[PDB]
Amino acid sequence: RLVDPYVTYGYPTLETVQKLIYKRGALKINGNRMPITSNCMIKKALGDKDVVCVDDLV
Amino acid sequence: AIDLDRHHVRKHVSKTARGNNAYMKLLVRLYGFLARRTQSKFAKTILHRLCLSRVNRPIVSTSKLACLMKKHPEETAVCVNTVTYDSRYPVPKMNVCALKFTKTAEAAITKAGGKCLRFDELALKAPTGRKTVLIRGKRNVREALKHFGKVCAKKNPAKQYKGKQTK
Amino acid sequence: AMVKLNPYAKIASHKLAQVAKAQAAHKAQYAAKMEKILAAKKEALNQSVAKRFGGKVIKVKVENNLLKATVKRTAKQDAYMKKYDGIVKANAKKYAEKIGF
RNA sequence: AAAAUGAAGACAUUUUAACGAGUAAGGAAACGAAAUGGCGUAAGGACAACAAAAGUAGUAAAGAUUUAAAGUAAUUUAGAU
RNA sequence: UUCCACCUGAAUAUUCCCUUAGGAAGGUCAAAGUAUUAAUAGUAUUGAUUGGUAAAGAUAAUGAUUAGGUGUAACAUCUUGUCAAACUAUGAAUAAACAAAGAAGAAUUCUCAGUGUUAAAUACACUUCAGGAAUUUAAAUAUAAACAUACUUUGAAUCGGCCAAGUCUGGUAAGCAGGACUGGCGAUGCGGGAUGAACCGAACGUCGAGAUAAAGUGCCAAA
RNA sequence: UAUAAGAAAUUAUUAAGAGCAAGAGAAUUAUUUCAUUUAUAGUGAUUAUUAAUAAACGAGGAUUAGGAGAAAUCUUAGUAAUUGUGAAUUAAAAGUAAAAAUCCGAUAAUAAUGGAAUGAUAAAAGCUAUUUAAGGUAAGAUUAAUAAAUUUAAUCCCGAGAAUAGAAACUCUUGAAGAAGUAAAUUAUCUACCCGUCUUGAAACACGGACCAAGGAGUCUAACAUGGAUGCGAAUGAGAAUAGCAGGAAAGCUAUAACAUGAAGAGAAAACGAAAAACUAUGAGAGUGUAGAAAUACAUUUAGCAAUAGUAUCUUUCAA
Repeated sequence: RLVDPYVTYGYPTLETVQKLIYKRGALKINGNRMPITSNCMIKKALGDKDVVCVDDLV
Repeated sequence: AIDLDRHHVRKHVSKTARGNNAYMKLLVRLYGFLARRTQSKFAKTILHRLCLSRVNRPIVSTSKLACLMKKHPEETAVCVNTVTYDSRYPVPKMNVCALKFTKTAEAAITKAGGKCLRFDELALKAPTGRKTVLIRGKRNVREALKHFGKVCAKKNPAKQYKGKQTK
Repeated sequence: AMVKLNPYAKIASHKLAQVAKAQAAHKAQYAAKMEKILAAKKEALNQSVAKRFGGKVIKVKVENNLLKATVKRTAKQDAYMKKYDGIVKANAKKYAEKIGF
């Protein structure tokens, strides 16, 4: 609310979360903003958090 | 534009030997190779200390080595700096690896049964570092550090660079 | 690139392929049902447009059962359809009462 | 910036990611993964055809005028007169 | 006050001056050089507070002020209308400073010493919750943060500023003088407001294709 | 030195011939995107089937003389109480409650077809076919019980993984009679205020500047400090004067050496002159074990440098 004049927001649906991650998804790996290309890179970063592919991410 | 906190500037860490010394340039190449391949934190430490400036590589006398190796009999002292000789006190038997050894320090170390080693033999014998003691000399003993600050201060006054009419 | 990231997409694609074909066939059959239902409606209207035809011959009142059944149902289904109509009217009265305050 | 490679290749290496406005002002030289990178003027010490004639030059120097090429640019290179 | 590209990038507070067109301490800034680092916060939430501003009040204290009853002009007393930068009971919003587990991430049990307090202590205080040994243990709001964080040294320039406003004071007022908070211009180009230092959108390596912002769609002028 | 690779040249035929560059396509595609078309699990409204009550509303009633409409057959016009419409409601018929169209909502997506900017050309975790079978959560289909159901059971279907095998290397136009690109001059559209300086602010009605060439302004000596490179290191310098050497030399080399700075600090000075062979906290590093399993992540043993802070002890001082 304090930053209202500078942002817009709302409640995303499942499709919005799917399309946002699938098209604009990227992970911070070793200080680098590497886009999502495979499930192997997702497992290397967030595997310890029981997230191995792009669907647990969603 | 993007609202960044600060822009990218060079990190103030040295990554190579300073100066044009051909032998120090190769030692950084040697330990830069070992640190990357063996992935030992010992080689990363030696490589980091090889790139320090001369004022950040303070000397270590033989008396400091004598005290620090009393309970490390079959060990090797590893100081990335010149090793000077404390003529006031005797030199026991011990193995020292250093960039440089004072002529009188090397004679005293060898006469006691010890060995003065360089950083190429240490990497050959103990590349990852197994029976080594890492030592660095004191940095706050520099007489330049006494004049840093304000001498009018109430807590930690400076030392008033001498000059005209100094009483 | 979808399959490399979401290997489950092959299963989901086949399911969507099934549903699209099944819905099209379901739509095709229902379209046929309305064609004869509308045709049955048409013939009743043409039959009852004879009301235009004419000793005080007054007030053509038209037959009440001119529409004919096109799909046959069992006794339970015929009884359930009347019950379903009563349910629908109750909800319409229920929604209208709430909105009308 | 981080990884990888590294006695000489070469374009001051390879990959990936982020970033690039600016008065006053600061960033000397050297530093193989280089603690910014370079252009120009003049003089001094060297180097310049590796097999015993070793940079260019009366088969036309420097300079001048233009024409083209290389460089983000400072500038350089070559042709013709 | 004499060459190029690249990177970072200010200032008008505070103290002293025979000081007011100037200096020094200091803030902002750059470059060098470090440290595995009790050394993150221009934020919100929860908890315990602090304040006296806006508001409010006016037979609630101080002061100002119109009128009407009742009792003995006046004085009491009950009402009534209107007030305060140098009045106040009460008192926000925005704020300020704490805590939300660093003698180094907890806790418990056993053992336990030196001084002193104490009537004496086995209580208590400080001593790495002196010290020592076992067992358990990574938990204790949200969010962000390793090219994080903490800096050290050396030094430049600057301390004529100006503008805006759901702000204030002096003034009849001013494109006037002076302030509180923030954003700007100075130092800044670009799209729009015909024109414009400051307005609105948005900040800039060289380009291509697209969706856009402010704002526009009769012609000049794209729609 | 063994092996395909098999270059050049040569022979018979013709669907009979370069390189490079620009442009237009073909087949299959990567990132971004334009246009058109296509379904969006609304129980929303309408889309002739009959009849009744209506809350409201105005008008109308009971002979062809003159016409309108229609090939209708049936209506319309005008010169004392039957009837016309109708929001809403209701019965029966039809209807398993998904057709098409419009409006109101809801969303914006799968896909198909044409392009555009920057590319690529190769086989696929391509795709296609054949096998067994995880799966299909309203909705893959049909059935049956019922039912305001993303409730149940049955058999038909399709089918992910995996295993077995396959299918892509192309046309045209232009160019030494000058391609693509580049430069110069002109035209056209858009675009462009005078540089330097002081200044809050100059294109300024602020100052300097008519034009060109050459000259032209942070330098040298000395003291201190910080810092980057270098030598030696309790020492360093001794190119202090100076004295020697070879060579002839403003160069070079050599001289147990005065002194400078430092190794000890405090005090005005007289007078003095540093250990409990230290302690505490955090901290650099080195080993093992296990597991994930690719790197790596936890447990455990040891070590305690630098730095910071704090302690005892010691020197001098009125005072640390």
